[PDB]
Amino acid sequence: PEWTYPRLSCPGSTFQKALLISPHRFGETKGNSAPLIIREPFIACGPKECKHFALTHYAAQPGGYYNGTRGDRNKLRHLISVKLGKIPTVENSIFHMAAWSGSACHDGKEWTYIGVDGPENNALLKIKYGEAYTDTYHSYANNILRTQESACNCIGGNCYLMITDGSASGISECRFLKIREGRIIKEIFPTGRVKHTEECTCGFASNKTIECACRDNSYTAKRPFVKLNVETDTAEIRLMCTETYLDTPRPDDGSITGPCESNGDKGSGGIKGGFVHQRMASKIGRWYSRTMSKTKRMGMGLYVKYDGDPWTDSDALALSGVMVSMEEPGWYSFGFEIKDKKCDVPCIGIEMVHDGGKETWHSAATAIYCLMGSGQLLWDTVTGVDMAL
Amino acid sequence: PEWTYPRLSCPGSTFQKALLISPHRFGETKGNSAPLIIREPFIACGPKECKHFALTHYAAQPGGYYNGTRGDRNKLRHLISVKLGKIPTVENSIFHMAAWSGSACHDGKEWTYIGVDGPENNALLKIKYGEAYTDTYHSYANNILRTQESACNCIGGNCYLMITDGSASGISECRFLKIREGRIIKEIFPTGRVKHTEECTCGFASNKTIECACRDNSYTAKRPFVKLNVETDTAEIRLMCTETYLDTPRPDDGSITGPCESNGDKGSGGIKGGFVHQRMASKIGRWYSRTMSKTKRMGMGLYVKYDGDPWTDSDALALSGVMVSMEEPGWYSFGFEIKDKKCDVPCIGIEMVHDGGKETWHSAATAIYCLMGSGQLLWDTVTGVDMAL
Amino acid sequence: PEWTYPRLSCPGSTFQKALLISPHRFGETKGNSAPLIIREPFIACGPKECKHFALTHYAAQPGGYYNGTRGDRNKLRHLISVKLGKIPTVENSIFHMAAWSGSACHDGKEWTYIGVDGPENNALLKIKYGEAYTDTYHSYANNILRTQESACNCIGGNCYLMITDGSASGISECRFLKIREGRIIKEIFPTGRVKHTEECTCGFASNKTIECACRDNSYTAKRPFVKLNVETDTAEIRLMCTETYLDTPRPDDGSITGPCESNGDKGSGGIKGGFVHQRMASKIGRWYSRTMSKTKRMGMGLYVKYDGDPWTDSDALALSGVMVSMEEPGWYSFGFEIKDKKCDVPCIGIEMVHDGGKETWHSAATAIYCLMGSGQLLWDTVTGVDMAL
Amino acid sequence: PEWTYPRLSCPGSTFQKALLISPHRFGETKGNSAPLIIREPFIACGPKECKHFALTHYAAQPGGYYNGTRGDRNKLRHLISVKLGKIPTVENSIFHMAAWSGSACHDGKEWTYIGVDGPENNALLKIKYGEAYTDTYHSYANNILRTQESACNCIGGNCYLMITDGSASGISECRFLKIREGRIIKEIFPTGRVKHTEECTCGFASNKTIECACRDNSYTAKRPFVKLNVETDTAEIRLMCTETYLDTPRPDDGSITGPCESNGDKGSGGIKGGFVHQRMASKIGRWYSRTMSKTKRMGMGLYVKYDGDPWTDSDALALSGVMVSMEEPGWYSFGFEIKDKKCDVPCIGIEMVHDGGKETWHSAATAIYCLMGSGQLLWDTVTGVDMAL
Ligand SMILES: *[C@@H]1O[C@H](CO)[C@@H](O)[C@H](O)[C@H]1NC(C)=O
Ligand SMILES: *[C@@H]1O[C@H](CO)[C@@H](O)[C@H](O)[C@H]1NC(C)=O
Ligand SMILES: *[C@@H]1O[C@H](CO)[C@@H](O)[C@H](O)[C@H]1NC(C)=O
Ligand SMILES: *[C@@H]1O[C@H](CO)[C@@H](O)[C@H](O)[C@H]1NC(C)=O
Ligand SMILES: [Ca+2]
Ligand SMILES: [Ca+2]
Ligand SMILES: [Ca+2]
Ligand SMILES: [Ca+2]
Ligand SMILES: [Y+3]
Ligand SMILES: [Y+3]
Ligand SMILES: [Y+3]
Ligand SMILES: [Y+3]
Ligand SMILES: [Y+3]
Repeated sequence: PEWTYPRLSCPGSTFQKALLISPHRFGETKGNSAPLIIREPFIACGPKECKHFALTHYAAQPGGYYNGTRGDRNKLRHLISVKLGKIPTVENSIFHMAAWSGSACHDGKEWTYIGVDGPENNALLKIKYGEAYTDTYHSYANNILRTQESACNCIGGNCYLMITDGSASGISECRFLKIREGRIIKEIFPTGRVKHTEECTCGFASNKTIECACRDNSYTAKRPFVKLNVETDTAEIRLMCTETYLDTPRPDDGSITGPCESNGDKGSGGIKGGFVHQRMASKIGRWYSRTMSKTKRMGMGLYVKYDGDPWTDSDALALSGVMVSMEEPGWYSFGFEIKDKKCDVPCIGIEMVHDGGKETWHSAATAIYCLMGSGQLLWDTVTGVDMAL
Repeated sequence: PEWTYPRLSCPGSTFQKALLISPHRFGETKGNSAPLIIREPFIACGPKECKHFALTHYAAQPGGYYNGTRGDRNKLRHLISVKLGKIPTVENSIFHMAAWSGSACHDGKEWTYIGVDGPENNALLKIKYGEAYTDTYHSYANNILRTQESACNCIGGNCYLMITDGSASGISECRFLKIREGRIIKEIFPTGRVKHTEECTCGFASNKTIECACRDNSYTAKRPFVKLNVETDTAEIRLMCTETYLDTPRPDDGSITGPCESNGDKGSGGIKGGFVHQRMASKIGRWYSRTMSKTKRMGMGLYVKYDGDPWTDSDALALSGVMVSMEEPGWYSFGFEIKDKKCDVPCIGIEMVHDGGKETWHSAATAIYCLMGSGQLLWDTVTGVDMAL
Repeated sequence: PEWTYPRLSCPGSTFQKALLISPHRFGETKGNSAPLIIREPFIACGPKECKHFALTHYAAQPGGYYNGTRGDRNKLRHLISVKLGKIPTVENSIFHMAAWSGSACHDGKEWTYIGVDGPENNALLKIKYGEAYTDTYHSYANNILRTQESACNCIGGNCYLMITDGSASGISECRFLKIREGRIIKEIFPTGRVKHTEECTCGFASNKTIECACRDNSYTAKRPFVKLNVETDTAEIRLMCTETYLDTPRPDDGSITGPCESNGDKGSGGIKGGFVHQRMASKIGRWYSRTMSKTKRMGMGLYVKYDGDPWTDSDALALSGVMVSMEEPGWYSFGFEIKDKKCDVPCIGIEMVHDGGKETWHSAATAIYCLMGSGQLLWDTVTGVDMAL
Repeated sequence: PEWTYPRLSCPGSTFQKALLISPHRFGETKGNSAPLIIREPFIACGPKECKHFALTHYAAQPGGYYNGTRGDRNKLRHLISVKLGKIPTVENSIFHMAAWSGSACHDGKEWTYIGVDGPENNALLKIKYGEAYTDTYHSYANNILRTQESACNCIGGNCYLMITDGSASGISECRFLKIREGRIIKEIFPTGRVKHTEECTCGFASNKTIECACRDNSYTAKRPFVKLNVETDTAEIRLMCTETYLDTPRPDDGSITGPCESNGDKGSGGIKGGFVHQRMASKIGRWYSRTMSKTKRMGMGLYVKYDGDPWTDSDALALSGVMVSMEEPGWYSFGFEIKDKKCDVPCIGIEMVHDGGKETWHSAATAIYCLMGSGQLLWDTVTGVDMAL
């Protein structure tokens, strides 16, 4: 086996409903299954397999450990995975390491697993390469050291990963780690609009550039947009200029007055958002997703723009389709690529959280849309889960 | 690994009971298992493995999602599989894709998975090659685009698949797709009697010809019989002439007056029926199954004719044995071949549906009969399932 | 991979308790497991793996299908397996074929699976090679065609298998099938004392000879002893002369008066008995097992003799150790060999049946003893199962 | 594949929390899982996999077999394993052999499994190489022959194992076994302070030397410290001189007056302790763990000293971090090494026993800490298990 590189995307001009992983369709009291209580799912693929990752509360449904599953950080939280297609139950899952913030990616040769745990003021990112724990990175702003919640990205053996640290309501200057065979070989300090960046969804724009659509939880409903040149190891961040603001909450499309760099209103709070590249010979496609509600984590719409510069383009993103109706939960979303024999398949995954408050269990299904064929997006996704059962 | 081709069948002059997959033997309230609620099972084999496929309602027994399991189409329906031999439970199964109509086949190098989902009036057939979503095909008659419910058929890398679209009670003109490494490279418009063809059970008559025994749900109890030439990529459909009408419902054997092409009576309604080839040096054997009841989906009998032309032969099919008695349910049936070291084993599988109406769960077992040795077919298959438990 | 052959046995002079497979330790109502209800377990090893085989009633514990589990023949009975070491549950097991009498063996390249089902008066032996059903053999005495209930024996690709047919209370003249790559290539008609022979436990004495210790269910408590020359394909049978009669029921040791060939008393009824070879350079060891009780299926003792001729030697077998106490069930026993890097390890497995009558479930654990090291057999095996739970 | 050897340890100056295996998070009555009841867990790694071993009472939670799970020795006890990461349930686990004292290790080519069973006064150690039972060793002091409860240690094909035998309250003179491909090829009689040594946690100090930190259950709270030279096959035992006494129970640090060899007080009783090597070019790190309580099996601290001689060094061990708080159970602890591509990762595993006395179930979680990165140990480990559920 050799190092993997991003290839030209497979043919197609539209996404379609691919797969639903809804493990709590089997968590009824009347049932005999043990789906794990999880959140922050993401997917990462290598040359033969895709892995469905999530962070678990180390508790199952049905079970006696529902209390505390709405929180994110605790000493029980672990990064888990199944082969994509398998239901993430107790027995099907594999536990990688203790983590309440994760990431993972395959470099052509081996899996890299990323897991942050530790106290709020001094958290720790841990790196696992296959079975071995290989490196760590330390909290630098002493306020919840955090990572992508989606796949990291490997090229020629070098895997790039966004980390962040800082107040959820204030400054969180992200950084990028260059990781090779489980070990950090460079720290990359981005320049530009670095005020607040977290939960970057990153992918390859080419063999030269990794691009991320990120979350600003404090200041803007515009997504910070990272451009990382992997040849010079330099990163730059500016807000997406598009009137189609991708964060939730958000104000009305186009209502933020001023040039591209204006913040301005409804900026506090946020959501991780899906983003994936369609690489063609002389054209680049950028696919994004955002909730159907402006304020709530309800529904999910898929958007697209071809070519241009996301930093300077005020033009609206074209609405491609409704992946999750307004009646269904649409929480975190993420991008990932499936590796076909000769080309790469861009896909958007959606976390669809089962939320009934703190007095009951709190977990998530995963819906997957992929680029396939031509036409328009045809069907939405439902979890089918009644939380009373 | 290289492309696969049909071969001479293994020696044998009779089918025998091979294996029952009855997952609901373990779905009691008093038990601790989670057999999936499924229907439309089928089996497809490659050079080392046979996968048992089905369409699931994403629901288990015991469980609290029985309502809507008598229906076929919904947003939750998925194409699943296990290694043949394994019980298709929640954990054992793998979820390939959302689909309420399915098919799959191995081409010698990789699995092609087929799955139709979407709305009634604009459904979508989706193709997966291994892990990658690779192609789609669109609804052409806008009335439930549908596919085989059994294995597609690959030769030298080219996999042929029957798709149909149109009214269940009127016109459904089927088409064939030629699929290579997950992408459609040719549409094949059949000629002849094309009024209504669905749920074709296809198989290789030789390296030149694919033949299918299909379902007319509207006009006839004779099965439409496809002959696809894979070298010229041309298909032709005519009704089976035999007096031994294979559909359910059906009138008495030989009661349809007129020449081969006559419809005539008890044609509305239908059932997918099993069909497999026994290829010998200078002789062909065609094996078929039909319900033991003329009107109801009860029982399953195995029939055989050697040589001749199914389009013009009015001779009765030889009754070979009773695979499922009149007291046991006999729903869909399908053909498949197991790959032995140097030769191919023809098999008929039978969906035995557990039907207690819409007020309880609705699922199936799968009975398997294969060509083996000489003599006569000796034993029938029962599910052993009590639906009150 | 190449054909396998019997090798010199691994060093050792005593058997010891190796492993207990007791699945119903997890079948409590208070539990969350699904151990399968089985009987007639046996084990067969290839160059890398040992598979634990049994015949299941297609039912679990806890479950609602206990009625009929004391019977042996029914339309639900299947041959199952797990990797030795795994608990045979619903999900862990693989179902090979319908069978109420079984056998299996590895030839160096692939598994041969053997399964008899069908009606009493016309039963059918079915052969599976890997995934393909390959051959059948027909009932020749029309009264429960039957087979070993233990591993068959392969050499140079030729697998030898005992089959029998005939009354349980009168004549059952056994035959041997030579099977190659799933297909029968010779029938071997044994000569000699052929009155009644069933459930042969067979093993290699050398590269030239297969020897079996069998059950006479009608006439004698002496075990018929087969000697099959695999080079000339000839088989001979005579009763074991030893005063240590191995069948249950049986009279007192040495109480049968007359020369080697005398029957005489308590001959009706019987049990399958364990038998395995310890092959040394200039010496052979024969290991056998028999119940501790003379009349009941309670207890299991291990016995040994070196060299000599089992047909003419009246000398008592040396008692080696008590594998199962009088207080524990001791039902069927069998021989098998584990494949070490350069040598073979002889082992005796014991079926320990949980018998509460017909009004409850009826299944079995498996105890394994193997040759290992020097000294004397040290510890007995209990199932630890309380049938009320 | 070729024989494995200890290598330079991976870069790192601190241990961090790596992974919790807490199978009883799933054993609620309201739950649908079957975690095995186990104790004495330990981990051993080969070049591609780590296996998490334990000794089971052949019982699950929930279950009806809780009575007797506080004891150690019985006829049901077995050595089991899962891939490290997987929850050790009835279905996930594999049963290696009957054993109420265990060990295991990988030699670069195959797994060696060690398991002691038998009666108190004549126990038997059993060796399994892959699937084959290969050798045994006999009781020499006739009072509970016993082994490591942690991984044995292989170099160039030779695997070294500590065995002991004798009163738990008096003399237990340990021996070492040199095991090659599952067969004992040398007995090694240690010299020196040999009064009482058991449950050695062993590791490679270098390619020349294996060092062990052991338990004296009778005379001292100092750990007997073995140094085995693998080239000459000689062993020597002396008590650890450090004032930081590692056993539990124990008096205050440095309260044992006298030279290094002095016993003196609170010596009766004890606990197996963790111990692993950090091998660097011209420096050795020795990592140890002891309970946080002096008297009770509560908490677990990690300690470290670099260089020097454990036999003569009276200096306090540096407190590195608190892996398990005083409020959480801290029972047996053990050392193991994970194999990275070019170096070895030292790790400490901690058995966290759920103890509610003999009137309920008795089992354990496993906490893992590994060397990763720089700084200081950051977070403790809780089981999260409520034993009423
Ligand atoms: C990226 O680089 C590799 C070789 O370095 C090449 O094979 C591949 O086609 C390139 N990817 C794109 C998108 O051009
Ligand atoms: C089909 O063709 C392949 C080569 O093209 C050949 O090996 C095979 O035997 C042929 N099949 C039949 C049924 O003759
Ligand atoms: C049996 O035959 C093969 C060669 O045919 C040989 O390698 C093996 O050692 C022989 N077995 C015995 C028991 O001598
Ligand atoms: C131990 O020995 C082997 C070769 O004998 C060598 O490859 C390895 O690096 C040595 N280990 C250490 C720790 O020096
Ligand atoms: Ca925001
Ligand atoms: Ca019809
Ligand atoms: Ca008898
Ligand atoms: Ca002590
Ligand atoms: Y959060
Ligand atoms: Y339908
Ligand atoms: Y019987
Ligand atoms: Y103990
Ligand atoms: Y399971």
